Amino acid sequence: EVNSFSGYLKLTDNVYIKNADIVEEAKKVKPTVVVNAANVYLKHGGGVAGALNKATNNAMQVESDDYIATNGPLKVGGSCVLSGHNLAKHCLHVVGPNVNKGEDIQLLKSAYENFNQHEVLLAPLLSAGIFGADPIHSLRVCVDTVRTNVYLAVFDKNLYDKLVSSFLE
Repeated sequence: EVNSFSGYLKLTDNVYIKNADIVEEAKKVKPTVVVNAANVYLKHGGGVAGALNKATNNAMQVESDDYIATNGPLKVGGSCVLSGHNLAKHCLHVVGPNVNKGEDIQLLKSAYENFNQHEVLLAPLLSAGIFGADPIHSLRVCVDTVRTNVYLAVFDKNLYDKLVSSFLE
């Protein structure tokens, strides 16, 4: 069945978290929407984007390249909706700020606001990893900003454990 999310920990009325690999979750769950941790040029060579793209056998990148060549880049804090290929009905490509590259952390709020157009989403923690932002902060912005139902996948067990502890303080 679609959107079969299993084994999540409910944080708030609409935010859930699991220590899991987002690619494997997308396969198990068959979600309507998977969120990609995109950059403005939809170049999915690394991070979560690379994992999602590889799981689509490069179909996501081919589609994204054609999109960008005609439609131009996204903005930091922005999004677009493309195909979910084999992983979901839709992929919501969301650009969080890359604070490793000096972008404004305040754009992380705008980034999460993109989730509010979709009733339920499977998602990574925005601006983590190669984007360099503090994950405890990202979870707080998620909780404070997203109103629709978001199921967060965090594969690194140590990070998952610190996030749950932070939420429960």
